[PDB]
Amino acid sequence: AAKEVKFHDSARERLVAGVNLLANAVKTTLGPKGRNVVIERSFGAPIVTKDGVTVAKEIELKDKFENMGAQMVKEVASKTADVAGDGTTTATVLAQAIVREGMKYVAAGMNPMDLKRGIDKAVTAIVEELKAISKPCSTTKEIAQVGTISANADSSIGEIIAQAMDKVGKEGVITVEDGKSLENELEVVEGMQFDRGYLSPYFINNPDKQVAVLDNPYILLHDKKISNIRDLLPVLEQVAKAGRPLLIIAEDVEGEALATLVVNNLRGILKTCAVKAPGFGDRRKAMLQDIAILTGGTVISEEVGLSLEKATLEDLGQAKRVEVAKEHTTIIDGAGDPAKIQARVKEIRVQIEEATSDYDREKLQERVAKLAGGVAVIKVGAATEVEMKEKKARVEDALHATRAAVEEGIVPGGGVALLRAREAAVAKGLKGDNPDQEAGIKIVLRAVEQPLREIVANAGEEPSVIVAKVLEGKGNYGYNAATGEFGDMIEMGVLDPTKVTRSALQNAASVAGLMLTTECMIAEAPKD
Amino acid sequence: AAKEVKFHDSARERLVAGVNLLANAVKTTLGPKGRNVVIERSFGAPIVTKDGVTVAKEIELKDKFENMGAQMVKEVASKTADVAGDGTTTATVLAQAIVREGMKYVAAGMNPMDLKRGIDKAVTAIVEELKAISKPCSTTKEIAQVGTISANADSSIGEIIAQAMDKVGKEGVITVEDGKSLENELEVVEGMQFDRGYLSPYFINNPDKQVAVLDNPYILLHDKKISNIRDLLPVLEQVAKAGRPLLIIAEDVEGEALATLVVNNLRGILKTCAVKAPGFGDRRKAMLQDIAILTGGTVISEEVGLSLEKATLEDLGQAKRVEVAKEHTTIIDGAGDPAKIQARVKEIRVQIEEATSDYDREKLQERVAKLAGGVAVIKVGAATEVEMKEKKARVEDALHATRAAVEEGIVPGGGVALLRAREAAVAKGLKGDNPDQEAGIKIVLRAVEQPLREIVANAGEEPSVIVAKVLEGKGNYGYNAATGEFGDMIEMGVLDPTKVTRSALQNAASVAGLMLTTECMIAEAPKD
Amino acid sequence: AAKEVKFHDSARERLVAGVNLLANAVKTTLGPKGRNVVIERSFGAPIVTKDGVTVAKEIELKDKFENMGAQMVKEVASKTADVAGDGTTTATVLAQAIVREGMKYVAAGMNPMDLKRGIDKAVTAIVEELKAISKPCSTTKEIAQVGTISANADSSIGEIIAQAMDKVGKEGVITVEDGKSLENELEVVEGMQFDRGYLSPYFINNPDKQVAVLDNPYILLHDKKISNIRDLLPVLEQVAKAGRPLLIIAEDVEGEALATLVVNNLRGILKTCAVKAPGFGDRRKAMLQDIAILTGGTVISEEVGLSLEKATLEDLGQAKRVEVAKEHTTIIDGAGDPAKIQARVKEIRVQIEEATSDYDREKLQERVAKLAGGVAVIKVGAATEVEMKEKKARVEDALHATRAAVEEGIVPGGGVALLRAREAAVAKGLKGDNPDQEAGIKIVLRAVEQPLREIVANAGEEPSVIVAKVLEGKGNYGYNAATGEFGDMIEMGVLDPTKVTRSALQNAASVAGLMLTTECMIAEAPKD
Ligand SMILES: Nc1ncnc2c1ncn2[C@@H]1O[C@H](COP(=O)(O)OP(=O)(O)O)[C@@H](O)[C@H]1O
Ligand SMILES: Nc1ncnc2c1ncn2[C@@H]1O[C@H](COP(=O)(O)OP(=O)(O)O)[C@@H](O)[C@H]1O
Ligand SMILES: Nc1ncnc2c1ncn2[C@@H]1O[C@H](COP(=O)(O)OP(=O)(O)O)[C@@H](O)[C@H]1O
Ligand SMILES: [Mg+2]
Ligand SMILES: [Mg+2]
Ligand SMILES: [Mg+2]
Repeated sequence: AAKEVKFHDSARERLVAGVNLLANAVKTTLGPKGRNVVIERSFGAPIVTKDGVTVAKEIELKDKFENMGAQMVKEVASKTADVAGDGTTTATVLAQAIVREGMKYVAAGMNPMDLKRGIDKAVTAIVEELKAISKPCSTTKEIAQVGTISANADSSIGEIIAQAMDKVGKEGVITVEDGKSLENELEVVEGMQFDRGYLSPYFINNPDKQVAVLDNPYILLHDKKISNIRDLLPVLEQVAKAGRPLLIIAEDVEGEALATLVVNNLRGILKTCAVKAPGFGDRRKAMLQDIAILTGGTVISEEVGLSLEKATLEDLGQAKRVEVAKEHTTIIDGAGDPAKIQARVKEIRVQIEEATSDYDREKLQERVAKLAGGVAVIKVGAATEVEMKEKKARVEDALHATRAAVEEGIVPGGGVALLRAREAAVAKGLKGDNPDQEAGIKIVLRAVEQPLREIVANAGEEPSVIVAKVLEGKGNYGYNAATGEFGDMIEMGVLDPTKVTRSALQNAASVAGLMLTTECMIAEAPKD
Repeated sequence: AAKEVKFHDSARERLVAGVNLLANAVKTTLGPKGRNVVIERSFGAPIVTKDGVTVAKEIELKDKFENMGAQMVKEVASKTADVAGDGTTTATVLAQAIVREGMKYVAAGMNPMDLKRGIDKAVTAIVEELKAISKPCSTTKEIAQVGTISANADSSIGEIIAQAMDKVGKEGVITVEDGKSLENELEVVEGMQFDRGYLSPYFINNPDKQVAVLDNPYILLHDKKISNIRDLLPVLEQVAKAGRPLLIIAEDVEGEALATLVVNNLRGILKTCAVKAPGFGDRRKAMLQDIAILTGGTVISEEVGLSLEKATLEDLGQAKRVEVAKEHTTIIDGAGDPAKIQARVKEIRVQIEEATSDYDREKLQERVAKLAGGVAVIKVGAATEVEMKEKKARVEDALHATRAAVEEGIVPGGGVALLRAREAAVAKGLKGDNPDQEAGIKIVLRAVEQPLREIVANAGEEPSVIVAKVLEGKGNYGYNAATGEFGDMIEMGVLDPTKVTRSALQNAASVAGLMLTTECMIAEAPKD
Repeated sequence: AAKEVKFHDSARERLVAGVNLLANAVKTTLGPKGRNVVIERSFGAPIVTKDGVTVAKEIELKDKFENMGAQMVKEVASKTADVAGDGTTTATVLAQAIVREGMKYVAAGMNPMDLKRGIDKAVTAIVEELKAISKPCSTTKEIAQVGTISANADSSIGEIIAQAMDKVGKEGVITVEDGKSLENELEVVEGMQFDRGYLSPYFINNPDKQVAVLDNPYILLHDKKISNIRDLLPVLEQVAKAGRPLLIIAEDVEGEALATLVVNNLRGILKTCAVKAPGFGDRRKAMLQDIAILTGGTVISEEVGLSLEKATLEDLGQAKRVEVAKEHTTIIDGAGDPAKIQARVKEIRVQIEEATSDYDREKLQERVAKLAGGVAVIKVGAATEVEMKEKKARVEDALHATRAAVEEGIVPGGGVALLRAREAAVAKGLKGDNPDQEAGIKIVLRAVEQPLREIVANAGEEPSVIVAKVLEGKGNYGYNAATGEFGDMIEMGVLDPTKVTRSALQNAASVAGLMLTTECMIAEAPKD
């Protein structure tokens, strides 16, 4: 429809007002002494959150020109959440600091394109200094400290995450679900479990658990439905001769085939259990192949030339124990050759880099976890689901930060890392080509102080005095906003993932630099 | 509905007001010191653009009479983007200058139709002088300079585009897509790649990369589905005793045929791979014939008289090497006669001259690139999506300008080319048939100074002083707005494609000349 | 009532908007090619003026915050008109230039109080250089040129004013009144005339022109009413045997005294005339004393000790000729000694410095003109009243400028004087204490170019090109906007009073400097 066009300061003033409104709301949640933000939901039960990205995504302004500024800052938080899962409040605070400091130079008449080029030059220098300052996260104590800090000083969340990563290793998958009790509990699933139950209660061999337990069983992988007994009889006779139990993993076992199994179970002639093949579509085939590789067998399929009638014991997978519950079954550990298992894991991890869908690599990682790792479930305990949603966001934030810690390392928290990186970059000789680029560098140098300033401001102290004292110190020296005292940030456990710090600065600079270079602003005009 | 009618000056002022509003918004982005324009999107994430056509297309005015002026100037940039892909801001600036200068003569009682005839006469003379001033773009250094200027003084974009054109040649195709890293990367695909993967993972011969490499294989081109085995056996036997691998390019290979190929792969009897035929509809037939010509084979089809059962080794295509990945295969080098390949390329380029849809020659050029060239992919690296879109537009603009540079040549940039062409045209005796036509010539003579004036105005200097100094100079002498220094434009790297300059002037003159001849305007009346 | 308070840039943008609105209206009248402004009057007959002060005084804005800015610029023009009577448009233009240039430095974060201090420092230096450039106005040709320029290139007005100043000298008084003809006419009144007619038509001695001429008469000065014949008889008898006529200057001659004079005139016994004493209150006494000093007589008053009954011939004033018309009488030349006349003139000129009212010094100058000079009346000729008012304002401007020219000298016009003074001041080492004061100096250096820029802009040429050419010249070299050519401005007759140029700059700097220091604006809130 009709468009309203704003120029020069009338457009920048509207843009900055939208930037400030969104960032001020996100500001309140920053730091250990940051406070919660309540966001109304259409379906009732307002959410309480301390996450910057959650607050940013819910902000829309009636003024369309102000809304444009808010939408661009919302991009900073959204990108930081996507790439790091943490630091969205820090990224939003940094973006507002760059805009606030950059608009002073834009009003001073300097070329904003050179300011943006100077901003990029300074951010590149500071990010390189962050890499040098960063230290690897090797000890599980550091993992707990990183998780504790990112969970808003919750030691229980940090400890349970450190235990989860210890149990499932680096290749494991950790998820967060609602708990039933009031306390956090960690459930670790070892081996391969594909969450499929038996097709008949008569497969159960012990009533105290209602779980079909098979000791040293054969595993039959089939990619087609099984209904008649004629084709399944030849393999049944072989496993009957051996005496070992048989686990039939196929799309479905019904009619004569299912009936025959339950008869042999009741009379004790042959113990067996049947489960549905996990997953739908091609994912069902992929996990079926993984089970065959893990169990040392081959999936029987006419697409590969194998037939159920001609299937032999060598084509069947093996294990020492599998237990089938009402809705899940776990192969404790397959009998396949570990070299082939490692090769299969290598193939998936190579293909992981090519994954595009967000659910794609998530489902590919659980396959790797099922193969050569474990799956940990952290069940969050809370009295009410409004507290459960708040705690789950904190647990998920701590999981993202701890994952980023093992990837790129850790740096001192409380905004100290940006200050230390800034001083190193300046000492190295950071400079611009023209005075406008030098001003752009000075924008970033002042802006990196903002995360510490807003942390201190939320704590109720004077940001300028604290920042000056921190700059006087060297190394990991910093300010603990939780206790209001200075000290070695690493010793007091205030740790930040360097990936989160680097991502927050890079995302903030890219968007805030563009917002400095705006002269005209076009939005749809109001409906009178 | 009801129409409101405006006459004489009352109509012209409304028309000019719409011209000025659109052109002023586009003005802000002109030159190296031009600034960005933010346009709000309905779905959030406002776009930040420096392109004139992008800004112009989003401008609509509440006043319907002012909207006509905006709509008519808007399509000056639309036509310039269509034919050159660059210079849309220059075209919009030129169109406003002609309207502004022409309205003075219309208000002076001069015949606007003779003004339009004089404008056309002057533009024809200036365009001819642009051809004489233009110099061919031979060196790759000039290509980098042209790309750097069009990417808003970004040497990385200019250098990567120059490398891309060097690798793929004049007949190659270069595309721009999003990157995953923060840096621009160039991926060059040589030979023929048709972005289709294998039909079965068992075709993989090396698990390190999950790829299927066939060395000196036969290629079977089939335009019909393959499902049974009795037809594929005669050609499979012929492939078998030769020892070379076989690549089957058909619509689909399922059932018995797929199983037989998979079975022989595991047993090692005969190594082969099967891929789906690329393309849909008649386009699938076209590239299948191209593959047959490239590989020195014939597509087996009952529509031509060939049969799969009667297919022989001579009918099969050959290549030195082909690799089949999960989603694409690349024929490294076909065995076809280069004379036939050149003839095939000649036929397609003839069809290119006749293509009527935008995707028609685009796919036709892709076929030519697959045959006798290469496909280069520039992955733009940016931290956020908003910066990614802005960078991609700059890379696309630089690609269009470099293509225009090799097509028609280069001229000194910064509005110098129009000034030099104007002086040459005046010195050649440019005159009209009557004083009204002479005024139309004087409109264009003043208008061509506007691109330099607006570049200098955005740079903050005095346009009239700079223009006078530039006119005092000769040849490539000009003003560098980036550095604020006078000098040789070609030596300083400020290069412009002569096609972009010619297209901008011709499109601006055609529309702005018509706008001078308007005496009555008719629009739908407002709803009270 | 309730007050609305604005801060920072919101307050400044409203202040500047009011400044620009008033100055843009005044801009249109600047220079030889400036155009008229029509102002609505409540009682009909709109005034057409080219005066900056007249246009500025009529401008009031609905926005109270914008009105505050307009009221301060209106103050610049009012002060310039008060002290110089010309240069009000130049002062308004200079004030806007300082505000426009100074707002850029205020927006750059510089201290505006130091900007004001730098502005004052630069203006002091430039005014000093204006004194050196200024040359005295000693020739009547220069007076005509100064009057011609200030009358908007009207040679007739300049010539008639030059003639008027020649006739009445430097001590004379020139006034402007409406004329009955279509051409300007100059009426010079020599000697003492106090615009008082005879008391009876029988005093007329020649009916051709209805005037009463007395040759070598005695003058009787009386400060009290004369009604009875008894007191007037002793003096009347004394002048009877002398044979000379008698002029009686008293407040009133009525009753027996008036009748006796009429009877003696009719019978020819004693020729006489009687007039009212000019002026009211103490001004009547002062002018009566001046007449006595001029005529060499004494004022017969009981307040000094003299009595009408004891009045003698030596106490009576004398003159060689006096003529009494219906409403005025002129003493051709008094018989008093020049030494006492000059002493009386010196006393009044000393009192002139002490005058506290505008009419106070105006009437004092009239007394001095009556004593030792002349009174010239310029009757402006015009066809209509609207043209008469426009012409009268131009004549008053030329009168004010010519008076300023003889006081302080003349400088090259067209804004050249400010440019030459700026170059001399910079070459002399004009500098500030701190960089903020240096910026304040740079404000004035750019601002003094504005009068030439707006003169050229009204002429339709390019201001920046002309200014550069003028600056590259030296001395009186400048641009003639009337003829559009460069040359010696003194030779071409474009002259300006250095008092007008100095007053315009000083008044503009004082107000515009304060406007830069604005942070908060308090105005009455709208009444809703
Ligand atoms: N006890 C503490 N003392 C000082 N700083 C702390 C402390 N705990 C956390 N921080 C800092 O606060 C930041 C976490 O605030 P948070 O609201 O999580 O921001 P974000 O979600 O953007 O990471 C971290 O950068 C960390 O350095
Ligand atoms: N450093 C420079 N100095 C002077 N002129 C330049 C410089 N860089 C680019 N230009 C000029 O600016 C113009 C580029 O305008 P641009 O903002 O890209 O819009 P468009 O591409 O629509 O013309 C070109 O004509 C070029 O000649
Ligand atoms: N022929 C001319 N060429 C150039 N400048 C001129 C000419 N005539 C007048 N001027 C300049 O124009 C100014 C007069 O403009 P005017 O509207 O009278 O302004 P103001 O009333 O404020 O003095 C003078 O300063 C004079 O120097
Ligand atoms: Mg956090
Ligand atoms: Mg361009
Ligand atoms: Mg004047």
